[PDB]
Amino acid sequence: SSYTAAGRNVLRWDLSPEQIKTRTEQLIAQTKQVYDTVGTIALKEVTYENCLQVLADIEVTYIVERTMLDFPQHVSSDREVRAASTEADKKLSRFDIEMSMREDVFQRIVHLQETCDLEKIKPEARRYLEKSIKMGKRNGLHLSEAIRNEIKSMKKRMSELCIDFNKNLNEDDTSLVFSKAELGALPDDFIDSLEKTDEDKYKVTLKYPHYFPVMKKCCVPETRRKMEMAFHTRCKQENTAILQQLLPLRAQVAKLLGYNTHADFVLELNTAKSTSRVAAFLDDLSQKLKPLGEAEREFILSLKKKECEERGFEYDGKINAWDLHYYMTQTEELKYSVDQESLKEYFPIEVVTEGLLSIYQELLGLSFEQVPDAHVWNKSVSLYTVKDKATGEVLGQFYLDLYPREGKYNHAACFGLQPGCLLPDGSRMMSVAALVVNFSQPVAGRPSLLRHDEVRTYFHEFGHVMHQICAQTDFARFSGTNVETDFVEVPSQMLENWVWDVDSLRKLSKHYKDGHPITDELLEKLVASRLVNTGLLTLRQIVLSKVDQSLHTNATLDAASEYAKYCTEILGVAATPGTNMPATFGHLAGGYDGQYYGYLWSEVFSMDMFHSCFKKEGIMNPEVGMKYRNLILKPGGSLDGMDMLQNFLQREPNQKAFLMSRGL
Ligand SMILES: C[C@H](NC(=O)N[C@H]1[C@H]2C[C@@H]3C[C@@H](C[C@H]1C3)C2)C(=O)N1CC[C@H](c2ccccc2Cl)N1c1ccccc1F
Ligand SMILES: [Zn+2]
Repeated sequence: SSYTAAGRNVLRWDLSPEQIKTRTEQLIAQTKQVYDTVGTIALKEVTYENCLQVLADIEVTYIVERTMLDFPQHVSSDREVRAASTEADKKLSRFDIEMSMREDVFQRIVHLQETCDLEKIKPEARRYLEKSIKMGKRNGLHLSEAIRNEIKSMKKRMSELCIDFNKNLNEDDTSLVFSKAELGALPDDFIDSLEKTDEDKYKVTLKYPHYFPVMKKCCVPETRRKMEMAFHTRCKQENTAILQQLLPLRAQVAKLLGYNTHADFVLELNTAKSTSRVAAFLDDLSQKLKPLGEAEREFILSLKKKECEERGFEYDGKINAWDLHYYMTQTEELKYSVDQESLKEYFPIEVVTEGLLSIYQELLGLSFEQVPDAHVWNKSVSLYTVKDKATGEVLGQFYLDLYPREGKYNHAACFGLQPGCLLPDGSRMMSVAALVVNFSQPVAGRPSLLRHDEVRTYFHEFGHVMHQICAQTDFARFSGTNVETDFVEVPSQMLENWVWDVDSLRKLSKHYKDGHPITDELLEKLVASRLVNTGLLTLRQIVLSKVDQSLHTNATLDAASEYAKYCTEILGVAATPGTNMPATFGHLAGGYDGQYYGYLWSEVFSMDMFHSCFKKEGIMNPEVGMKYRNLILKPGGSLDGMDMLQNFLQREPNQKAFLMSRGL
């Protein structure tokens, strides 16, 4: 029955470190047997059934069992359990590298593609075939046993380099000391939170919750100059030496695999296809954003002439790198004047939850229902069952993990826990997602309360949840959010547009003391502040995108001298002499190198689908809402991103609604 939820979630969240250890050993041994069975099938004897189907069946089985093993490390309250889960994940990733080089299994399905008729199977089954083979050729399984052994060795070193790149940055404990006057305009809240030293000064570390208040609030420009120099010289000379190995290594592995650059290797699985497509996209957007950034630099500079005159400071006549977050925060509090704290009194969390669940149910045609006596990894976690309003089909379930505790993931995320694919016995699996965020912890005084940028995160992360749950595919590889990486953030960013709508904000806002709405003047101050500092904030995302694209196109360039080049040519705010920002850029050694363009790439598509389709036909209209559910969310990764796009807009998308978003 695809019309109940009973029996369909049996994920266990109370596993002991011993249970995790042994389930990990048993899953590796059992999955290996299937690979082993396939790889010794005579080529005369292979079928769709005994190669491609047994591979898909073990892939679903692998994914679900893995979730019980690698997810406790992110949400559990027992440290011994989070540690078994971290070790399981390491041991299971060791197993995946091993499986990625199984040429015996790769040879069996190349043969199947060679013989069997491609037009007597399902289009998605054809896709599972073609992309499993493309997978093995992107690992070089079709190549000789000699460069493969060398490619294997080269990749194990990239792994070491990437580990050490971030381990360096995380083991850093660089601090400056300051006085109460050298920390001007910073709140008593922030300064009471700081340690004091033996010469009775205030210790400010270089970590994110210390660095960013100071750069945004401190009225002493020399304190800002010192903190920015320290911030962008973190692991300066040792992470430069890692990039000098890692980036040419990516160029070399890619050329062995038949790709010109590492960026080309990455982009093949993306909707932007090529490096020149990305390059022109990024270049023709800075030419677009140029006079808007010329206007913003002009205004910020005049704020600085004003300020230095009043405070008794010298005026150099530039916006330095340690001056930008300061006067952008002034711009936010001078032009647009939204108190982001008297506004947070209007968003209590019972109300935001209830009216976010209201919007999506009405828009997509769904029915959410909380599970009573629910198995959970924590007491504070809820469970909802998701139905289709018309049929009563149970599509899936989402957990809501809202509040911060020790051991918990401290970023916002949607974890897919179960794929909405087919099961080996012909049946359908229920989708299971987890919304994991850290909204401000409830204290016995008032209700827990949300800032507007927290409502924006709630909404962003719930469209991932709906993408995961509404998706229905035949194979687990295409299930849920498993689309292109420059497309994963379209269903998320598109629904952020709702928290910038007047009518919709009223469904979320209710003062926690009576229940009188936000007034009209405040609601209008709000949605007018959508494009504060847009130019200089968007030009700085392009700088980082041009940087990520450059180091994976020409690996013979100084990373710091490229960052300097883009900072002055695109941003208009110069990189500081002596700094090395790319040596602190954790994305280059995170999993998404060559992929930074894809968050501006994805905004254009969601701006098009919102302005040309939703804003036009009514943004709560359940006919655009069902067409969005069916032609974007439902097919998952079983169709291409630009095809799902054109089935909806009924045309190739353009940047017009994106330029009209920013106001150009
Ligand atoms: C890196 C690894 N690559 C291959 O296994 N490549 C083979 C070789 C190269 C091509 C062709 C053939 C199948 C696949 C793709 C051999 C991989 O993707 N793994 C590791 C086991 C699991 C899996 C993948 C595919 C089918 C079944 C399973 Cl259990 N899968 C996996 C791991 C973590 C999460 C989700 C997953 F799905
Ligand atoms: Zn996201």
